[PDB]
Amino acid sequence: GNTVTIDFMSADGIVPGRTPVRYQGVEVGTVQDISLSDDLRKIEVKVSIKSDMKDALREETQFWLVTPKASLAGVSGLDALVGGNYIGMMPGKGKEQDHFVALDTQPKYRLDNGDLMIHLQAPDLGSLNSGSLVYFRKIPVGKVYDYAINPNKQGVVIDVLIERRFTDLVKKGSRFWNVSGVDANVSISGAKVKLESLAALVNGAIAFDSPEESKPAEAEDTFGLYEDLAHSQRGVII
Amino acid sequence: GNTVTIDFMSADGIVPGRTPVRYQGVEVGTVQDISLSDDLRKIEVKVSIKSDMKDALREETQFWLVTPKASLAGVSGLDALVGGNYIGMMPGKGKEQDHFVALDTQPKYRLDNGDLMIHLQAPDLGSLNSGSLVYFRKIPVGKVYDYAINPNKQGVVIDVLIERRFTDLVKKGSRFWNVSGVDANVSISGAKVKLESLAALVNGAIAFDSPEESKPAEAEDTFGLYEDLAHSQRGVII
Repeated sequence: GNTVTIDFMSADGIVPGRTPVRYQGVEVGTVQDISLSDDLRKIEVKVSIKSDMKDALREETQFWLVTPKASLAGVSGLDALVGGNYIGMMPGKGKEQDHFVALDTQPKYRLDNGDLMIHLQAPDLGSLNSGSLVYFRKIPVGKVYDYAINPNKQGVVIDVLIERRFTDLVKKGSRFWNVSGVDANVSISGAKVKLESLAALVNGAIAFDSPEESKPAEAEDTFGLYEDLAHSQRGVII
Repeated sequence: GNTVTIDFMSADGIVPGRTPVRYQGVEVGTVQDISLSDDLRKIEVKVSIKSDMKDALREETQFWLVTPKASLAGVSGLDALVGGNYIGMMPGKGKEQDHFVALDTQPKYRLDNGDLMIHLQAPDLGSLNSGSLVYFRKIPVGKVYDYAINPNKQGVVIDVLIERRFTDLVKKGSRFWNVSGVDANVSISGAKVKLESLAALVNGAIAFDSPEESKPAEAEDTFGLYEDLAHSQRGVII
């Protein structure tokens, strides 16, 4: 039980009743008070944090609001059935500090749990949301972690998070393609409209290939994200 | 705890149990009583407001009822799962005052948080609702704030709210187009009906372009809203 003041832009979905401070999925703190400062829309949020985190609470502690995903229940308007909001934290060395400025978005993936953290560069985001799924042989082996525009305005950088035991699958010669939405074709002598993947329709997905003999890629190696399985076929440009 | 009387047109969704007064998303007041005056359908609503806002409570304080969005759950009839109503406020200089006349709609965006507030002029509103989303490279970088008919009856003025860190994206030569609903085409040698964006189907969306070398637009610069991506192609009129 302490008092920590965090300044936000917009106080949406922050209730003193149930708004936890989930450090790595662990309910550490609880929002106590929401007060306003009229200058430049400053919103002072008082937070009570437990004892062991208070010894870890230092100046380079980054706070950011976490909302639920862009889902089918969120776009339909069923606002009572989706879930609740929380705020997240990551402490650093810093200094002793009480007054914090909140962050605009989620920070970069820093921890090393054995997982693989590689970047994909696409000309646009596509149907991919944060939390869309990564497949190998139609088996979920990871997820999309974040997405951000690169400093040149041409591209979108999509960085994914392969699971720890599946790190051997990603190679230097792996190709990532996009499997999202439904495509229905009207073809001659029969028109095969076949519905294979149901989870890719609502949220989107990324599949990839693993070549036979290549070194395993690691440590933020970039990859091109093709828009289709037919665009990711190997071969010789002529 | 005070007493503030506000006169409304229709008392729909205003309960003494749970009807907050959300000033910038902060629960400041709570509706206490709803009484009626029979002349011209006057509805006297008594509101208890906290102490610090009472010192800020002055005559040019604009009250307006806020309802949830036009959503798929609101048109289906699931009235228990959508949410609740509230009223909003914005105080001004004015004078000391207790008796208020409510407003018909949301006031104009006044605060300067660093966000960009530009106007779009379309011949009709389209599938856009208040709260529909703004995309750049299929990344949500803003939202539609309000919509209003211009004084000539030809057009609809749609003013959007780009986020603070994405203000650099909007240029003077940016083009805004409308991506809303589903369009299915039957074409020769195959008919590619591809479903890309799921959030644009229910509520609607606006995407835009960023040209390479142009000055960044600012401060309520107008823009034309094209009805399609094919209508917003650059080129020379011949």
